[PDB]
Amino acid sequence: EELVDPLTTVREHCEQLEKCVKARERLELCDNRVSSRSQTEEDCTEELFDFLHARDHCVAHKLFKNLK
Amino acid sequence: SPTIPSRLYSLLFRRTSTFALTIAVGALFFERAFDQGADAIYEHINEGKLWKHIKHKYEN
Amino acid sequence: SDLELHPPSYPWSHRGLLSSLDHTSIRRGFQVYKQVCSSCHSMDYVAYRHLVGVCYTEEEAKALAEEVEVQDGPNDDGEMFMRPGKLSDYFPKPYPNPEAARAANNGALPPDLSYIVRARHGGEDYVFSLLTGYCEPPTGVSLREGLYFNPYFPGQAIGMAPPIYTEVLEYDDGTPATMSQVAKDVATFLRWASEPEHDHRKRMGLKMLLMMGLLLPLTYAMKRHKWSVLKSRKLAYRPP
Amino acid sequence: EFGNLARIRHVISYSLSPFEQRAFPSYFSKGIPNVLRRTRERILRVAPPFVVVYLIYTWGNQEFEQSKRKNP
Amino acid sequence: MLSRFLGPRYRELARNWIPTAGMWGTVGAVGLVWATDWRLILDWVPYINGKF
Amino acid sequence: SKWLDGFRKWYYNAAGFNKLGLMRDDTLHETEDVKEAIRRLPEDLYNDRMFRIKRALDLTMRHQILPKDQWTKYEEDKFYLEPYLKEVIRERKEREEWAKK
Amino acid sequence: MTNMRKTHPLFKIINHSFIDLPAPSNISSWWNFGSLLGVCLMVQIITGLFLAMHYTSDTMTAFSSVTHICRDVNYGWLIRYMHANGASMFFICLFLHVGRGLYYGSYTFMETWNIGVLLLFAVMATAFMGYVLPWGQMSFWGATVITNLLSAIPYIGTTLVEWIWGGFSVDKATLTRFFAFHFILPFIIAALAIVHLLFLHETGSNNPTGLNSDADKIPFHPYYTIKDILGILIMFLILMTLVLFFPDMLGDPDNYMPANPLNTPPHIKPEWYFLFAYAILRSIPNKLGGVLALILSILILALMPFLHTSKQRSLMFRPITQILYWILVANLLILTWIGGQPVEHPFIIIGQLASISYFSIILILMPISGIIEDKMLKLY
Amino acid sequence: WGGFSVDKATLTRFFAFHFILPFIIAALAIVHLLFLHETGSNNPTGLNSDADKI
Amino acid sequence: TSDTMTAFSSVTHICRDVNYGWLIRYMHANGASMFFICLFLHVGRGLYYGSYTF
Amino acid sequence: SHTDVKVPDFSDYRRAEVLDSTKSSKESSEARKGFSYLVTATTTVGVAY
Ligand SMILES: CCCCCCCCCCCCCCCCCC(=O)OC[C@H](COP(=O)(O)OCCN)OC(=O)CCCCCCCCCCCCCCCCC
Ligand code: HEC
Ligand code: HEM
Ligand code: HEM
Ligand code: HEM
Repeated sequence: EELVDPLTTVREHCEQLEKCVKARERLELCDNRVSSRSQTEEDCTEELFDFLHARDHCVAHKLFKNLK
Repeated sequence: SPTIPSRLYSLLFRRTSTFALTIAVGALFFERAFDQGADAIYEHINEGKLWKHIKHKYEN
Repeated sequence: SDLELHPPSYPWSHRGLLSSLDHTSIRRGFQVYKQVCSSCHSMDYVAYRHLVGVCYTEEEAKALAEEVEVQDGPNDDGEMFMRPGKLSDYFPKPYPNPEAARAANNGALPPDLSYIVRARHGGEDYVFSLLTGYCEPPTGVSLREGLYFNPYFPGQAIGMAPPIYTEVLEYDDGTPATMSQVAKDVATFLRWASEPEHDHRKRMGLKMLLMMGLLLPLTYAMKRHKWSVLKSRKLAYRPP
Repeated sequence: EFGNLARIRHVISYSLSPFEQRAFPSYFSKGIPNVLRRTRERILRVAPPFVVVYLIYTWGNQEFEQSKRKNP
Repeated sequence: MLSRFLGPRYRELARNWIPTAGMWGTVGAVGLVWATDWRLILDWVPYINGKF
Repeated sequence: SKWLDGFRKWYYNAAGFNKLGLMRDDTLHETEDVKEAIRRLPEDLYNDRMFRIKRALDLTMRHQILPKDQWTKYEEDKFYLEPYLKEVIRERKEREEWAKK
Repeated sequence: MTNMRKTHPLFKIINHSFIDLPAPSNISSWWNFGSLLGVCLMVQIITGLFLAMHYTSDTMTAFSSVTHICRDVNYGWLIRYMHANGASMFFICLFLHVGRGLYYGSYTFMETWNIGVLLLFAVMATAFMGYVLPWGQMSFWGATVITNLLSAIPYIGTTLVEWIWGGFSVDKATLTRFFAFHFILPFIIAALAIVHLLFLHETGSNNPTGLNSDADKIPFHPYYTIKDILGILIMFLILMTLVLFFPDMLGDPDNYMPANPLNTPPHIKPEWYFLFAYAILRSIPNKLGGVLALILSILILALMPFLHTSKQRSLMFRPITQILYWILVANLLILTWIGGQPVEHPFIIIGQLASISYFSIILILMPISGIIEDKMLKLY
Repeated sequence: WGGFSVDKATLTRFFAFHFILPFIIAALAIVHLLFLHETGSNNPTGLNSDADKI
Repeated sequence: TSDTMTAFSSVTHICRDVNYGWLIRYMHANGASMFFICLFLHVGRGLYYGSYTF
Repeated sequence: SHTDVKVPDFSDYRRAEVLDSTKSSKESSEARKGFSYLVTATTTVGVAY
């Protein structure tokens, strides 16, 4: 896209905090322990919710300043 | 030369009929002035958001 | 899943106690609904005469109504004809009945977005997080074809294809039609559609607050003035 | 039924006109100590039930958010 | 706190009022049976066996 | 022992009617037995009770209390309605046991 | 000449009731509340009358008529949200009025108390049917839940519920008869409130001390008249800041969808003035026992005159029973919080302990505390 | 009317008003009976009925 | 039902499908007529026997 | 005796214009009545609005 989405810029800025990156390695340990063919019903919904909650709280702190 | 509440009572508030007359007159003055002030304040809070602030780029 | 994700609180321009809606954003979200959202969702409780004095003049809204065609009748011969729309007409439904709505959208019925802000927890924050939260599913859960992963939807497997993207439509005023801007405009417009009385309600509330802040010390002073006979009364007891 | 409600002997009451006396005579200066006096009389009977049920509310919310976790 | 109502006079009063209260209970039972058309009772009365 | 008396005095201070100038026997909710006990009172004690109740109502209206020197102390709290009330309950029990036989 | 206020056969009632009525001088602001209730009652009636002028009781045109009131009728949103938030504020004044009656020993007026319990039952039924009336999702499913627990009654419950329904489920017959009953019930409440005031005025009103207030009595006018005007204006302040700033903080979002019998909501609950009753209901694992416990909860509130084992009327000089009273109030708050929660851990055990403590405080511990302070003050 | 003629708004408001009026009629009938019972009722001869009342 | 499309139809539903709904509706109409009969005779009796002095 | 009664001091409650016991009244009664009736009139204006 020639028109750059500001939401992607705010999101990648909000990957630079600390709670988001701690949830990022938590999601990393989750998906390589369930991607190792463990044959379980366990998925990574909780880790994705924690990371998305931290990232979206960071985004909602500073999203509407650059939007018109 | 008494105070202004003294002559205000002695000319306006002593008789009940003129008391109600000045209540009605002050009520119509107050409703006009209070609507002016309230729309002024509500206009001052909300620059650029109301329809009357933007009905010139589209009205033509 | 049993656990669910709550939408964050966004700093809306109407989020204040005395803050009004931005009518340019409501207009932009109206055309976002018109060229995108009107193909699947209905708006059974909003007419073209609800937009005058809000986002459009009577000529622009009349042209918008005369753009689309409305079935009307029957005539003297007893047949339904296809007239141009009027200001009094409601917004046109995409489907005549919910059964063809479920058939066209693979079982799922697209709901009426008239009070979709007031029917959901979070309000327009839920709509903004739903439209700008379409992400890939995590490992350990498999998604069948015809379903999409949106974590803000209950059950996290929504049946709505992702409707908005960058430059999905063109704005009349030259606003850059980014995805987040389109989502914000349509969330403002849906907030207006759920509560069309919102600006008048907040103006009436400001008038109420000023009048009651005037009235409360005055009637308190009147009550205390009448009760000061008892509040300053002194008692004495002198038996012989 | 004024005049026959009770029988009171040797009691003298003095009252002022409302127009000869202030509406708010020493309002804050003798209103604040009376408010804290009533507060000191009543909080030890009123508040600890609300403190205890705030604790129950917080513990129940914490147990509900913990009970929906993944592990184990 | 109804220990006032323990005595021979109250016992004699209650003993006198048993048959009147029993007859009034009979009237109330017959009135509730008739006004509701209960099938547990009218099917046993010989004359009323026509509506069921 | 004396601990129970001191703890009773602490509860008497915690009850709060003594800060209104009241006595214990004024705080009785008047049933028919208490009404007959008041009716049998002498005139001076009746007038003192009426003034104490009126002063307590005047203080409760203003949400105030007496100064701490004017509080009713636990020592001189004379129990004036107890013998009249005891004879009223005894006569009522006599009428009750006559009517129960 | 003569005195027209005291000798006119119509003005004599108003003079005896609101002008020259002897009232205690020391009654606090809680004594405003019942008068506010009456004002709130007529406010409801007035708003309801205008909501009866554009509403159609029919399942095809109930929700659409409500949206027509909100959008097309001039200030119809204002009158509708005034009706709903004034119902909530009516129950706020109701709970504070009943709590005043419980704390200050006003339940010794037995006929007035039982008449008030009848008024309480009538206003709860009126609010339940009125909440069914707009025909949203939560209206339909709450009506279904309440009628099913009414159908839990053995051998007459099924017949009574299919006779209340007018059919085999909740349909337009139920909606029309609920509209008729919700219309007619507030006038019965008004006549019953007239009887309530009649019994109170022939027995007199009570002071917060609980003592005989005949020594210091004042006319109702102009003290309590202006005090009730101030209370009315404060009640209007709270009602207007609820209707004009937060219209939906007490409302249910799922009521803004059209009613669907095919789709059930994930969570079904009544409004916040029914939530403690629902939590008392949900604790007992027996539906007949749950309905029995609900009706006997309101009936032990009615039975509270017969548990008075103390020589002092009010709780002003009874601090142990004051502590138990505030435990009861906090327990009611806990039951209100639990009633809006699902049946998950740890809400079942908390709700069961809350209902057990509620019944134990009302029935057992309060007369025991009264006897304890009776002994402790050397009263017996 | 609520409009230019008799229409749906007129029918709804007439249903509400027809519902509300008989209760006001009942209250006015109570006031009617009260005003009668203040002074007693009238006999067909128009005389004073205080000499013979039942 | 107080809507113009479903008023006459609701009245026919009362008279045809509701159990003894015809009895209720025609009792209501003829009771209104008998109410005005009683009202006219009440007024005329008040006029004849001089009851307007109250 | 009945001459033994004296009204207690109301100086903690009296207005600023009637504190002085050595000066006559009726030179300030109209001002106090005007203040009270002005409060009542403003309340009536707000209630009427
Ligand atoms: C000391 C002050 C320190 C700080 C200094 C600052 C000033 C603060 C105020 C000072 C006041 C000084 C004293 C004057 C007030 C009057 C006396 C008073 O209130 O004393 C405290 C009171 C003592 O008890 P009292 O009522 O006086 O008498 C009982 C008989 N012994 O004690 C109490 O009332 C205590 C009550 C405790 C209640 C605990 C309840 C626990 C259980 C709750 C369960 C509720 C929920 C249940 C839910 C079930 C389902 C889950
Ligand atoms: C056809 C491809 C659609 C377009 C264009 C839009 N939406 Fe949609 N949406 C669609 C369906 C089939 C459904 C049914 C529910 C499901 O299972 O997917 C929906 C649902 C919604 C909802 C409700 C979400 C909920 O939790 O109930 C909303 C709020 C919504 N859609 C918003 C929305 C907007 C704002 C649109 C314009 C950009 C839009 N949708 C377009 C299908 C389609
Ligand atoms: C006789 C007087 C009354 C009439 C005519 C009346 C009429 C109505 C009508 C027509 C509605 C549906 C309108 C709507 O909600 O969209 C309604 C709703 C309601 N009424 Fe009433 N009502 C009356 C009195 C009361 C009273 C006394 C209460 C209780 C305090 C009450 C509580 C409610 C409630 C809770 C609702 C639901 C509001 C909502 O949609 O959330 N009503 N009433
Ligand atoms: C339905 C709404 C109700 C209305 C309109 C109402 C009305 C009133 C009014 C006007 C008073 C006199 C003013 C006062 O002292 O508070 C009063 C007092 C009283 N009411 Fe109610 N009431 C209602 C509900 C109840 C209920 C549910 C009860 C029972 C718990 C009740 C019991 C009492 C008692 C005991 C008093 C006397 C208290 C006292 O004066 O000391 N009322 N009510
Ligand atoms: C709404 C319909 C009315 C009702 C329910 C009603 C009810 C009553 C009742 C119960 C009485 C006492 C019993 C009796 O004397 O017959 C009465 C008497 C009376 N009514 Fe009416 N009334 C109605 C209409 C009227 C009208 C329209 C008038 C005026 C023309 C009227 C004037 C009187 C008079 C003058 C009496 C007393 C005469 C007497 O007792 O001898 N009434 N009414």
